[PDB]
Amino acid sequence: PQSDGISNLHRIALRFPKEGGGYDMYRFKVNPENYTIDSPQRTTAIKTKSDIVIEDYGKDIEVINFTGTTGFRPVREADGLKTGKQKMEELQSRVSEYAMQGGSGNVSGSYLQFFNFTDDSYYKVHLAPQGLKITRSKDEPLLFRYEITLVVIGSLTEADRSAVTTEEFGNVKPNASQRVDEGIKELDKNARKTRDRNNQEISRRENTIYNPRQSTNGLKGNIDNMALIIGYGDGGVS
Amino acid sequence: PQSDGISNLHRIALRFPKEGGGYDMYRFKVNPENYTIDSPQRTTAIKTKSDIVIEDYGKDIEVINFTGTTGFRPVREADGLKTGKQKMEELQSRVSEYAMQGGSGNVSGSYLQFFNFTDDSYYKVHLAPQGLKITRSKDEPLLFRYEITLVVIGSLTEADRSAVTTEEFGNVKPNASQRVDEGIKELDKNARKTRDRNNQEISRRENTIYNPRQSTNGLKGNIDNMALIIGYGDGGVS
Amino acid sequence: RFKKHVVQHEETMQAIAQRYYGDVSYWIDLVEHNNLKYPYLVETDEEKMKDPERLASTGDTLIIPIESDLTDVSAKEINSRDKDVLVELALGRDLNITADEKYFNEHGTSDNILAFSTNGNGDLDTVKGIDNMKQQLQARLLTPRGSLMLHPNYGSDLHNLFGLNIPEQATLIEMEVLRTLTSDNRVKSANLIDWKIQGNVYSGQFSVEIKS
Amino acid sequence: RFKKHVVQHEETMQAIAQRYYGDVSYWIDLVEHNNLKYPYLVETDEEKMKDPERLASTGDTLIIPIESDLTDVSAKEINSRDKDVLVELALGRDLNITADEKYFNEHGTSDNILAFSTNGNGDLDTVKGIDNMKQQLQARLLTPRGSLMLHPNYGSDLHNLFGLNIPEQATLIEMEVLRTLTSDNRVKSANLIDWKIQGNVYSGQFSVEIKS
Amino acid sequence: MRRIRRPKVRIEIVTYNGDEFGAKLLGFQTKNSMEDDSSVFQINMAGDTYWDKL
Repeated sequence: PQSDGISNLHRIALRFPKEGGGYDMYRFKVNPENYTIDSPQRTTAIKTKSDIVIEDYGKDIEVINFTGTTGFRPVREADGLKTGKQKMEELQSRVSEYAMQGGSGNVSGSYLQFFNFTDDSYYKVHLAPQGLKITRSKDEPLLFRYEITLVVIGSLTEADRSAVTTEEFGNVKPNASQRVDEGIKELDKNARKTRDRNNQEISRRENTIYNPRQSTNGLKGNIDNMALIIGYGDGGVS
Repeated sequence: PQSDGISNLHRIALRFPKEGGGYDMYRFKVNPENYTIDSPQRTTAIKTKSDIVIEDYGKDIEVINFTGTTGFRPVREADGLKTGKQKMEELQSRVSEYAMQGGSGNVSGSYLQFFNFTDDSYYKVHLAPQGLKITRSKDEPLLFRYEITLVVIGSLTEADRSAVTTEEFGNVKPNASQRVDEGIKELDKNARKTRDRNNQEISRRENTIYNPRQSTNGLKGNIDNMALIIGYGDGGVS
Repeated sequence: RFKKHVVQHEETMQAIAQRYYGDVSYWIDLVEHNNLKYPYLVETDEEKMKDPERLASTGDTLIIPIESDLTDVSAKEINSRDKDVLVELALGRDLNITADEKYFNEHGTSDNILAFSTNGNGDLDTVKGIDNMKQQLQARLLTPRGSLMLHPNYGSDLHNLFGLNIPEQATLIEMEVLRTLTSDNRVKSANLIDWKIQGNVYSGQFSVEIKS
Repeated sequence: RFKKHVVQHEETMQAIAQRYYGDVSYWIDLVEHNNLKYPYLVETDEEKMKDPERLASTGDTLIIPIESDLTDVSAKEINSRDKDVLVELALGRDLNITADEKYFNEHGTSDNILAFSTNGNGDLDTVKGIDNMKQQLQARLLTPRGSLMLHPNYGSDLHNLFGLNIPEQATLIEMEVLRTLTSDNRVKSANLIDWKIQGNVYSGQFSVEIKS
Repeated sequence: MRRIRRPKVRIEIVTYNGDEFGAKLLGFQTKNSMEDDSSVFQINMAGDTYWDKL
């Protein structure tokens, strides 16, 4: 939304991760003075004698940077009456909780959700290397200005890398190999030595998603158990 | 054409590649505010102890950069009624999709096509490493601004370099080589061993595009094809 | 994996391999996948009536492997005989537990809601194909994030997102649903096409791109 | 490849070699390339009557090699055969399929257009040199890009381009014509001279730099 | 007056065509020296084509 044709725009909001489970959010009472989004490309162009070679390697980090202030008037809140100074102090404390115990200790959240209701865009962001920058100036005796840069981990609509489920059709665990190893553990020293010798003998004369349906990947695994339990040689083969 | 009192203005259009082949046609509804084109040269200057030496290697990769703002007021579209914010978002999504799919070194299809209709000129272009930088400052709150930078691959009048159909007169795929190789595959190991011996003997006795007509390059292919239909020694020669 | 296709009026089997895989040379291996006798594609159906299972004619479906599985002999053998059973196997097979479809849509984010059912005779009901994929998305959405006894971080916080129906809560719900739907690798993307409010009732719909 | 020359009044034989190679001394090779006797050029045309093939005069045409093929005996031999027909070795000979330019120009992009035909009697019509080049641009451009049953990316996208009659679309038609025509090595380059949009008729005319 | 120079490198290969190989040239080195018992040269090629397989 904006102020045009549609009803009143919604300010920009920031969602942080609660230590104790759940989530806490932060909405800006005053929209930022500047809002820049850099979306470079990782591509290099090098001309040869009589041709041009273009190579590309994907999308570059989309860097988000914006500058805003806090109003001097108070305004209603979800709990309490917080003025601009308290608002900016809470922002500082939140950033410091996300940054100071990030490399040390542990933070529950792995990332930050950045909501642009005004621009109708969403992304998952992490603190940039430039980081937060607060400054107060002569010609703003009562106000407080903030400058933050961010790097986009990715689109918020997609799911987390660690929370992805593969196809995983059929059995995933080869139980044949598991029981082969379990049975080999009980074998005597001579049995294991003979299995090594047999393996060498077969080896030196060669050249001259587990599912038994619609696949042949788990072939030798079933043979290994059957050869151990039945007994091809003193130990087995393969 | 530009507005010159003889024809009405004609605005720029981008023709992006479509996933299933064919192309989009993104045309700007307000033309750029700044438009810059660079033409760097690969000339180098080295200063010798008694003279200056001027050396050139030819034209270098051109750069196209331009900046503008999407209009505010709603404007009818060739298949809709789209506002400036929807147009800017469509642009961002095209560029995101083009950039992200290039993760295999380089797209096998087209590069971007850049119809600079205002002054008569046409180019094939690729996203520069500056990328699509989008910003919206305090001034002009309801107007978006976009900054694009592009590198020129070549004129759109000229088809792709590797795709050009060469002359290919005569026969590029001679049958003589093929049937020679089939013969030699069909020969017995002793036959090939003797052929190797005869080749080595000939080499000892050294000292002490294809067309069957008006060409000598394929002479050996006709001779190599012989010495197998006729028993010139137990195996062919050369 | 594979792409679907249909026989067009007087299209030759050479023409298909060339258009999809580039080189015409590949048609030879491509006929074994569709298990075709020599008249590989033939225009007339009364000519398909000669020996129906070993031919294709105008209007019939065809199977088109990806190029990596083109040369696999196992893919050849499986695609030869399974034919339409491809999609079912490729989307997989599972027990059907949408017994009370009218009912589970009255108490979601509450437990005890799904149950086995019976179809056919003397056998528990099973679901396959796209229906299976829907059912699985449905169950994944209606399950809380840490409630299955193994492999937790499965499910959603939909039971936690109940709030004052202001739009930020609605974007939050949108994002959770999209995350939940995009968790399965089989699905490519999701995207919202509508969100809509009726006082204390949310309503909206999502389009999901399922791989061919 | 080569260049043509026309003999001028009292033209000094050595002046040709100098004028196109800078040094004088390559005239021994040039006159061997053109199978001349010692009287390399002569003022009087009656003298040519005696040995026409081995004696040139004012206004006659000579063949100038490029520098790299100057000393190649085989090029000297071939260049002694194809005298003022050498163009045929670069552009080539092919079968005529343009039986009537009054026919296909009124039917345009379609199946079932062109056909082999016979000029004279008994000998099948072979169309050669510049006239081969006419055909090999025309028959190429009328074919749609996907069409041909080997080596795809033949043809053009021209059949797609019957959109709205507005100026941008006309430039798109120019672009596909330019792209299609510069796709064959026998032409150096192409560019548009003029275009004319009637109420539903596109008309435009293009230059092409055929080689030689 | 200052001299003008326009270098134009060619490459020919004998066992892919040589003229296409020469087109993707970018730079080369040619260490030749009578002091040591070995002459060695290096060529830098662009990454447009997979040269490892060719």
